[PDB]
Amino acid sequence: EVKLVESGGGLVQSGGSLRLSCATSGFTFTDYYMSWVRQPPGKALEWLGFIRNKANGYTTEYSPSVKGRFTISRDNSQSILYLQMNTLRAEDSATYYCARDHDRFSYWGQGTLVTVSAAKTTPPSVYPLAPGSAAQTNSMVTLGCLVKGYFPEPVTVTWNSGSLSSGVHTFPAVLQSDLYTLSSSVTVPSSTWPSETVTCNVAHPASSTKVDKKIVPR
Amino acid sequence: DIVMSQSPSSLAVSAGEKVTMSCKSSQSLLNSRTRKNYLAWYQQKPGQSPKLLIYWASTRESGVPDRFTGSGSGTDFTLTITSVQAEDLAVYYCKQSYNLRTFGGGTKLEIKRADAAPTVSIFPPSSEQLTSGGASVVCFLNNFYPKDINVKWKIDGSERQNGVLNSWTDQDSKDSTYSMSSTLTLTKDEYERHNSYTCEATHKTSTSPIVKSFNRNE
Repeated sequence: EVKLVESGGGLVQSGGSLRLSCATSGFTFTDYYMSWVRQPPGKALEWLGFIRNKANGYTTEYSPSVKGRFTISRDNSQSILYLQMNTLRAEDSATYYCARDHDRFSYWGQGTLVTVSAAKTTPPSVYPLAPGSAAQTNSMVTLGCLVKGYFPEPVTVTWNSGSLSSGVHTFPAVLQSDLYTLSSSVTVPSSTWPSETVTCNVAHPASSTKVDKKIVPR
Repeated sequence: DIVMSQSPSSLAVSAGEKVTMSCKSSQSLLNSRTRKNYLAWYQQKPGQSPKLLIYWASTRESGVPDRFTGSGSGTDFTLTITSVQAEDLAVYYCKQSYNLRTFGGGTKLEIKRADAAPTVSIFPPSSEQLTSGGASVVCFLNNFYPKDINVKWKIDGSERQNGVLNSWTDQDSKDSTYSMSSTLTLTKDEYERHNSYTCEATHKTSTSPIVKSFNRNE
């Protein structure tokens, strides 16, 4: 199978520099153009540039928005595509994708996240959301987890390691001050909690932090 | 640089209906020597990479359903989806590859369904959060339709607007509903000085708001 795997994304300060990689396999790398495309959170796709194939001497083009500032290159022995990004600004924060191109059997990487900011890597505070102690029941009960004050994105949340997925809603993170907050809710039958355990599993790879918060009554 | 304009920005339709969306380029995309229009359509679902549906204006990518049809020439192009399914929920982008590449701004496709009222639940600050000096009150509004909804917070009967953070999910794939989280953040000192906290959801499914409350004196 054709695979494209991006890496090298992360948090960097304004004015900083970063090098993205896209390791490829399952096709003859040198036959294809390769493009970089980016998407700021909740925004449109923006094409950044490409590097051509061997028949076209691996020449490059760039959109006006990054021309002179970003450099695409490729290592043809190991079949890896690079994007060198210089003098970064907040507007460059986005998910960056590599895509096979040529000049279509179509193939994009999963994307790598770049965040340009003065805020620092911070693990989340994870708070259990259980009904108030003077709350009265019924057949279903809704619990939640509040994931507050972390940076950068992303965080992932599961409930009982995935087994409760059908009644789960995890809400997109929002920036406040300059930290992220999200929440996630889960609905289960009133008969199953608190008789059985409900735990929200929160992972924040950027800070190397995973937290399991059991939701207890009160 | 070639400018790509998509219309409309968004649209909504019920399953089984047809939709058309339009893409216009600032100049012709017809290659004289291949006689092809270098216009492609992409589909992007939430949390995923874009997927190629159509290239050369009307050629369908391998394994794309026949209900997706691209057409048009020169500077005016059309994507038609016949028999819309729930899983076609996505943002659709056109892209020219006639000179460099550029994406249109996207057309968001939302699914119509029967109106549904939110299930509302409220949660007081966790004891954990209070130890840190902060106090967040959370309200979940789950599984409603349509998306338009208003939440209001009251503290001892008095409306409060600063410190409120709202986040909506993407339209659910399983049932086509939306859900929303509303979080009121206060200082612990503030929280401790008031007793009654209310979140009120106004939605077109009822003329009376759905209200949830808790009273610290209880």
